[PDB]
Amino acid sequence: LAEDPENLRWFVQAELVNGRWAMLGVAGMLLPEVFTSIGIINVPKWYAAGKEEYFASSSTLFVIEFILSHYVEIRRWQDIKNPGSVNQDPIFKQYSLPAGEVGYPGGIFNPLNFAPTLEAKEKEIANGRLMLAFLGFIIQHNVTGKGPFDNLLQHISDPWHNTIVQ
Amino acid sequence: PSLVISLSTGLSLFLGRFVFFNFQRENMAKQVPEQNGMSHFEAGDTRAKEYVSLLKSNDPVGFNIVDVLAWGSIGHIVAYYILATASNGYDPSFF
Amino acid sequence: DIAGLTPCKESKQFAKREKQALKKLQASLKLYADDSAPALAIKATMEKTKKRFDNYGKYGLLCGSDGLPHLIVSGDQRHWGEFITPGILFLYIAGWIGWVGRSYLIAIRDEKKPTQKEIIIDVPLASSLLFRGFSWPVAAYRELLNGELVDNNF
Amino acid sequence: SAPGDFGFDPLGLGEVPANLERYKESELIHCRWAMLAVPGILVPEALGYGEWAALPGGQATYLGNPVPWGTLPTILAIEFLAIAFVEHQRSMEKDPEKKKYPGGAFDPLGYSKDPKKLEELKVKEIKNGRLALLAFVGFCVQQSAYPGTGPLENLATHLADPWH
Ligand code: CLA
Ligand SMILES: CC(=CC=C/C(C)=C/C=C/C=C(C)/C=C/C=C(C)/C=C/C1=C(C)CCCC1(C)C)/C=C/C1=C(C)CCCC1(C)C
Ligand SMILES: CC1=C(/C=C/C(C)=C/C=C/C(C)=C\C=C\C=C(C)\C=C\C=C(C)\C=C\C2=C(C)CCCC2(C)C)C(C)(C)CCC1
Ligand SMILES: CCCCCCCCCCCCO[C@H]1O[C@H](CO)[C@@H](O[C@H]2O[C@H](CO)[C@@H](O)[C@H](O)[C@H]2O)[C@H](O)[C@H]1O
Repeated sequence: LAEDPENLRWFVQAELVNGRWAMLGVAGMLLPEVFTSIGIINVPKWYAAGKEEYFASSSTLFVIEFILSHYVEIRRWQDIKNPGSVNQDPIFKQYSLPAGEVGYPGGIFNPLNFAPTLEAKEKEIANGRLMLAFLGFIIQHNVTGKGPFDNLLQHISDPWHNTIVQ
Repeated sequence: PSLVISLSTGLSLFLGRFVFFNFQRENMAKQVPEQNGMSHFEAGDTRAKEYVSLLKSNDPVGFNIVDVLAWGSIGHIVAYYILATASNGYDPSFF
Repeated sequence: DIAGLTPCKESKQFAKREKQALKKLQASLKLYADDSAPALAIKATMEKTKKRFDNYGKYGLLCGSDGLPHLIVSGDQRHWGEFITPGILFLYIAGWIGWVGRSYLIAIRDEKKPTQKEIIIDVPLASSLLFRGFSWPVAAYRELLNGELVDNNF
Repeated sequence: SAPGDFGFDPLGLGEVPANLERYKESELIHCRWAMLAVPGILVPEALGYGEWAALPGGQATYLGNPVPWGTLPTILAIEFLAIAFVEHQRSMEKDPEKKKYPGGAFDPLGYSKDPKKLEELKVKEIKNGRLALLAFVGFCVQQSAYPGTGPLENLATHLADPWH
C-alpha cells in the first residue's frame, strides 16, 4: 500500500518489443513502393528459394520457425524476472549495469538511460511508436485498398469508393 | 469366440485363495474375536487394520487357480473317477 | 449445414414463411391510401421486414423445420460470430461496467466522513474513472491478479 | 512440466529421487526389450528370410485341443506370476542397516541414506533415462497413430501437420 506504481520491468519492457517489432513489421511493406509493383497480403511464402524443390508444401513452415522463436523467447523470460542478457540494452537498456534506479523498486515517472557512445533509446523512442500505430494504420486501410501516391493528374484527391462494407 | 471359462477359471482363481485356513493352525474365524458381544469400545469406532499382512500364501496357494483351473476345466474334470455309480452317477463328458 | 438445414441459399420452409405470413400483410385488398399520405403497412413494416428478400444479408444461418433459423456457433463451416463476436462484446462491455464498479467505489472510504457519498454521485457515472475500461489494455488481466487486489487484500 | 521444480520429501522427493526413476529404470529396460522388439527392422538389409506371426499354429499344437484358444492366453497367464518373483524381493528392503523392525534409527549425522541404491554417483543413468522416456512417450507417436503401413519413403520434404 502501495500508494502507487510500481510496475516496472513491467511493461516498459512491455513496449520496446512492440516498438521494435512494429518497426520491423513495416520493413515488411517497405519493398513494393519505389521500383514498386509487388505485394499486399501477397501471402508470401515468402521470398522463396531455389528451383530444386518445394512444391506448394514441403512444410508447415511457418508453423516450425516459431517453435524456435519459442525457446529463444523463454530465454528473454529467462531474463526479466532475474536480469540476465549480457548487452543488457532492453531490460532498462545497456550502459552495462545501470538504469536500475528502477530495478530495485521506486519509480513514479523514471525516464531511463543507455548508449555508451552515446545517446539513447529515445529517438528510438519515437520511431518506436511511429511504426506501432502505423501498423494500426497499415492493416487499417487494407479492409479497402492497397497503394500510395502518384502525382497531380488525378490520384491523390480521393475520387469515389464504397463505404466501409457497409 | 469368448473365453467364457477364460474368467470363471479366473474368479475362482481368487476365492480358493479362499480355501485358506478352515484347516491350518487353530479354530474358525481366528475364533470369533469380536463379532457377537461387541468390541472394546473400540469406540470411535474402530479397529483393526494392517497394511502388514498380505503374505502367508501369496506364494503357496497362488497355485489354487491352476488346480481345478488346469486339468479340471478345459481338460475334462476328473477323468479318474469310478467310486459307486449305479443309483446312477455319470456324470458324462458334455465336452 | 449442421443439424437443421442449410442457410438462405436454399430453405423451402423458410421461403413459405416469407410469403404467407407476411404478405398477408396483404389481406387488405385496399384500405384506403390510393395516394394517401399516412397508413404505412403499405411501405416497409413489410418491405423493411420484406425487401429482406431472398437476401437477409446471407449470414449462412441454419434454419430447421418451419425454417425459423437456429444458432449453432461451434466455430466451423460458417457460424462463429453468433456468440463469440457478440460474446467477447458482452464481456468487454460489462467488466467495463464493473471495472468501474470496483472504481467509483474503491476511490472512497477515506479523507473525512465518507458514509453515503453514494446516494448522490461524486462524478456522474464516475466521469473520471470513466474510460478506465477502454483504457483497459490488459489491466485486471494482470494488475487484478498481481498487486492491489493482491492476495494480501485477498 | 511435472518436473517443473516441485516436491518435498517422502511424497515429493522420497517417492522419486531414485525410487520411482529407479523403477523408471525398468521402463527403460522395458524399452530395451521393446527397443529389442522394434529393431526387427531395427536394421534395413539383412534377411529374416522370414517368430509367431498373424496366427498360423502356435508352438507345437499340443496332442489335444489347444487349452483355451490362441497363442496369447497360454504365454500370457504365466508371465504375471513368474515375475511377481522379483517385485516381492524388490519390495522388501530399507536403506541403512537391516535387522528386523529394530530399536531406533531415524537421524543423527550421515542423514538416513539415499535411495538404498542411490546415484552412488554416475549421474549418467538418468541423463540417458529421461532421454529414453522422452523417446518412448515422444516421437514414438510417429508410430502410434495411423501406422497401418510401414517403411516406404519416396522424396519430397518432411512433416504433415494436423489431420486425419
Ligand atoms: C458495481 C457492481 C457490482 C459488482 C461488481 C457486482 C458483482 C457481483 N455480484 Mg452483485 N449486485 C449489485 C452490484 C454489483 N455486483 C447490485 C446493485 C445488486 C442488487 C442488490 C447486486 C445483487 C447481487 C446478488 C443477489 C448476487 C450478486 C452477486 C455478484 C457476484 C456475481 C456476479 C453476478 O453474476 O451478478 C450479476 C450482477 C448483478 C445481478 C448486479 C446488478 C447491479 C449492477 C447492474 C450494478 C451496475 C453498476 C451500478 C449502476 C453502480 C453505479 C456506478 C457508479 C460508479 C456511479 C459478483 C461479485 C452474486 C454473488 O454473491 O456471487 C459471487 C449474487 O447472486 N449481486
Ligand atoms: C452490455 C450488455 C448489456 C446489458 C444489460 C444488462 C447488464 C442487464 C443487467 C441487469 C441487471 C439486473 C436486472 C440485476 C438485477 C438484480 C436482482 C434481480 C437482484 C435481486 C435480489 C437481490 C438484490 C439479492 C438477493 C435477493 C433478490 C433476488 C431480491 C449487452 C449488450 C449486448 C447485447 C445488446 C446483446 C449482444 C451482446 C452485447 C452487444 C454485449
Ligand atoms: C469456450 C466456451 C466455453 C467454455 C466454458 C468454460 C470451461 C467455462 C468455465 C469457466 C470458468 C471457470 C469461469 C471461471 C473463472 C474464474 C474466475 C475467478 C473468474 C473471475 C473473476 C473475477 C473475479 C472477475 C471479476 C470482475 C471483473 C473482471 C469485472 C468487474 C469486477 C468484477 C468483480 C466484475 C463456454 C462454456 C462458455 C461455451 C462454449 C464457449
Ligand atoms: C505469465 C502468466 C502467469 C504465469 C504464472 C505461472 C503459473 C502457471 C501455472 C503453472 C503451474 C502448473 O500447475 C497446474 O498445471 C495444470 C493445472 O494448472 C495441471 O497439470 C498439467 O500440467 C502439469 C504440469 O505442471 C502436469 O500436471 C501435467 O502436464 C498436467 O496434469 C495441474 O492441474 C496443476 O498443477
